[PDB]
Amino acid sequence: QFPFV
Amino acid sequence: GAPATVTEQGEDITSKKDRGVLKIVKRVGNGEETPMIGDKVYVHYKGKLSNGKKFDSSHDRNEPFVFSLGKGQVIKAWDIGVATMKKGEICHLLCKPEYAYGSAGSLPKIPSNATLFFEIELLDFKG
Repeated sequence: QFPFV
Repeated sequence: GAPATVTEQGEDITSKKDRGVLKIVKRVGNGEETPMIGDKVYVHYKGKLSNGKKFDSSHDRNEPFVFSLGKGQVIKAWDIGVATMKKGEICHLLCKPEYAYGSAGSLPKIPSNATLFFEIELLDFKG
């Protein structure tokens, strides 16, 4: 899951 | 275009000085204050891959992206780059994979070993 990690 | 320009003409904003994150200020923001660690930050962004594909945009979703600064909730380049911004600033960032998704990538739009371009607007920050 962009924008996460 | 913009990704070439920030590659060739951007400023290294890393602590390591390894050119992993380059920045150009496109619209100067308000005053002098930048957010602090743990602040809630609100950004609009657009991201392009090195092959020209626009892989994501908050503008297209009609809502900003919100995260807590400096907590590793986002790619390292964003923690680094948003921490340099003033409210109301628009910048361009060029992110080497070490400061993004590295050899893993991010399914489904980001390949392994991807250099990424972003345009980021810092809309607001609050503790």
